[PDB]
Amino acid sequence: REAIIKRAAKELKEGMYVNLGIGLPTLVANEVSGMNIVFQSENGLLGIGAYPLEGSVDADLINAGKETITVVPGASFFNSADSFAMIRGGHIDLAILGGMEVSQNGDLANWMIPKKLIKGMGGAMDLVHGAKKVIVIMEHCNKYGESKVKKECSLPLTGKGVVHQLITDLAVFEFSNNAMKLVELQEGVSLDQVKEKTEAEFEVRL
Amino acid sequence: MREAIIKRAAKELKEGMYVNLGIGLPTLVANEVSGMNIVFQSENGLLGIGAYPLEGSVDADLINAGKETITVVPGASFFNSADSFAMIRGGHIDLAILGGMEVSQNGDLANWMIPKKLIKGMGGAMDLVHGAKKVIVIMEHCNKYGESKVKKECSLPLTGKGVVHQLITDLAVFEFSNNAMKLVELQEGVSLDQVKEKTEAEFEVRL
Amino acid sequence: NKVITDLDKALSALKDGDTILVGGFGLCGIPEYAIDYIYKKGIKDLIVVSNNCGVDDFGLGILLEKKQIKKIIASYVGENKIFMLNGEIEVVLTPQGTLAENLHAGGAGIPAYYTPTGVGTLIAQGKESREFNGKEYILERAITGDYGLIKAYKSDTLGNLVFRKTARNFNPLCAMAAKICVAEVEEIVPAGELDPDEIHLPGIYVQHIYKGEKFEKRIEKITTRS
Amino acid sequence: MNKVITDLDKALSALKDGDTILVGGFGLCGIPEYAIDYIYKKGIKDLIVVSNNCGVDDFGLGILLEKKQIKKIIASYVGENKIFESQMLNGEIEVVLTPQGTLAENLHAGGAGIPAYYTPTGVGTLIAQGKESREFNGKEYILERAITGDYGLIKAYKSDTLGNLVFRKTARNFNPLCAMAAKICVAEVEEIVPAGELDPDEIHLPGIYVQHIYKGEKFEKRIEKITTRS
Repeated sequence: REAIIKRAAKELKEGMYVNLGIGLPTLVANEVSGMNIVFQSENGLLGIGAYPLEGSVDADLINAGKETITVVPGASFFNSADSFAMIRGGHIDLAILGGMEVSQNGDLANWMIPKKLIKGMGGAMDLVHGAKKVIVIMEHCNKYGESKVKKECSLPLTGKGVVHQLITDLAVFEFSNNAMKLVELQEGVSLDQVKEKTEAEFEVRL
Repeated sequence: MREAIIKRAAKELKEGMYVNLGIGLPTLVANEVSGMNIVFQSENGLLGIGAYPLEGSVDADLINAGKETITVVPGASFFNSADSFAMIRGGHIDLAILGGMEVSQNGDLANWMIPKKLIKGMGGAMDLVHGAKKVIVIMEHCNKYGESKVKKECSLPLTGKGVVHQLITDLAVFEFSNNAMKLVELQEGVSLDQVKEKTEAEFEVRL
Repeated sequence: NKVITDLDKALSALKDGDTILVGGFGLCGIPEYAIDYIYKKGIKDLIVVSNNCGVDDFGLGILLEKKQIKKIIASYVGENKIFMLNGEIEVVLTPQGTLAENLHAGGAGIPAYYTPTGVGTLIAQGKESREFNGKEYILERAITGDYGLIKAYKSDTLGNLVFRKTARNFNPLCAMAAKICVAEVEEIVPAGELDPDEIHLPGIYVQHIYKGEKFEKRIEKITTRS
Repeated sequence: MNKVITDLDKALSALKDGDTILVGGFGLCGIPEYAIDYIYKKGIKDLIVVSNNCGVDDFGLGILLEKKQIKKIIASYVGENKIFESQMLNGEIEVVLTPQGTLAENLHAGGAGIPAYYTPTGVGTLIAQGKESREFNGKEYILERAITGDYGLIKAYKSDTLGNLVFRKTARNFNPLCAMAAKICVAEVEEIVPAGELDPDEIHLPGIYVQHIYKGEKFEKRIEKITTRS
């Protein structure tokens, strides 16, 4: 899993405005500390800081995952419509999201499992359309050995053809014109290994 | 002429109202209501318009829709142009008072353009006629040619169709319901016949 | 002066079937006293528009106990367990950005607008779609309500509000799109004490102002460093 | 991430003939004097300008009419420029008059990623011509389309070094709208302060919307009508 976070950290660049989705993507913040980066919170903040000190907590200040946070110098607050104007308006450089499934067409399913987990999409559907670049990071297979990189999603979609890049513990994939392409192997992973654990059809570029 | 119009228009202002006064005649109505709790909105992003500044308190960053330097009352707020018009379009303004070149019997209003003569633009007038909870037009009854400005159909480009709730002129007060116009008041020293004579629009007499 | 000392002054006429717009994100920026008045009085069959349902024992979750909510429009229930499969409550899941913009449109007199969000998902079902410049967008409808119930930090007597940090969220949107808005605040100051350029919500959107003695301001997940 | 510039060329150099500029201000209130001056001196032409007004004859966007630098303008009112109407009648400039609230919201839509929306404003008038019309909830609306531009040219009060802005009074107007709807936004301000000096809850325009920050030495802030009391 560290291979996922670290590899995703390399996608951040100086001067970017970035939204990290809940789950794995929040860990990416820790790998980037030496960079000039502004993190956006869809609940109405630009400039998320570190988690506070015990006793320095403030209930009016939290991230989209409902965690107590702090702000950086030059942060700003705004309302939810302002917030999704920023996102939908294409102002966010990068959105990193988790997923239950990704297909070869760049489709992401991350909000529900029918008659199992219904929780909701939150702002994920806005983010997948608005962000200049959308990155999904995710474990290649689940608990039971099932591939989460698929020919087509079996779960309800968060978006169709919205994923630019996918990073798993096995490989790195990129998406162009309905085609999936393997661009990198994670350290200690073999092409054969990936071809085996991936249902999705993809062209190999290494 | 204007005096009877303005003073009658002032009677429409009630405590606790949020009001927008269009440029020209309507702005004069504020002077008749000097001590009243009423919030005037300026479409350029202010709520709580206030008196002209004393000499030396002049501030270029603070003006009314008419590009005049003003002040603000306590509890005023500033906001951007989308917000201003969201407030207007969203139906939050109780009263908009406007001037007009023509008003039709159907409640149509023409106040922004005279073809090949007067072209400036509509500014916020089109937004105000739809959004305001009540739309009052105040206007001189006849033009400089002595011709009626209250018509069966407007000859000038419309500011809005069936938007006028109440029309106050130097002659009479009219109300609009059911695409239909009622004469509900005669101004002081004015006769029913003077109004009939000076009005092209068809109306019901509700005095 | 819109200041009231009794919530019933503002809420007396709220009845069963009414549509209420409730501010807050998770437990952050929630109208605790308003939600409380409704739990006590037992208003039923409410249609609720809120980003979340709160949590099992707090926020909007409260009203679920006696099943006062027939229908809720929200983007996320994720923090809540008890929270449906029964069918006793209809849940319209809306993308958060759409929810926010629907409310904004409602307050701004805009009936409908297009958004790319939700295209090619269940969200697009039963909605008009259209193309603009090679991209597909779906048509979303404004939301309005009978009562806005919002939380803010500070108000003046004219109902001008300022919010605090991420507590703002949906709050101003609920005010603007609701016929009758009541705001509960931690501080009230005389008109003129709030700078015109510091005001978040102009008082024209606020019908009533209520100072709560104490807000619990519960935190769902407390995360600290070193 | 320093957006501060002391020379407007570092900002506007790529501005070319035929570009679309969104320009803040209401009358002469809250106008970007320096960017306008910059365009005036450099001679850029065939410009498509989006602004509430055209300024006046000798100041604001008006000075751009001298060399006939604007091909088309989208505005809700002009009225104050004799030289303007001269070019309008002659037809040397295409004018599209738009309801002020429509102009504002079109800009909002453009910054917010909304391609089109429905509005009651302009129904049953010349503005409705050539536009889709619908009925919603027993009322008539027309379809309005978003406005975007290559450059937003805006004026504000203060900026921090991150580009967070605050405006003052009615100077704000269309300025933030022009910012969000434009690909490249250049804000000119009276003061630039360190990050942290502007309270996050007092900030009007988040810095994500500002590409370049320029501190003007002296803004004229001309007043069209000075009205006083007593």
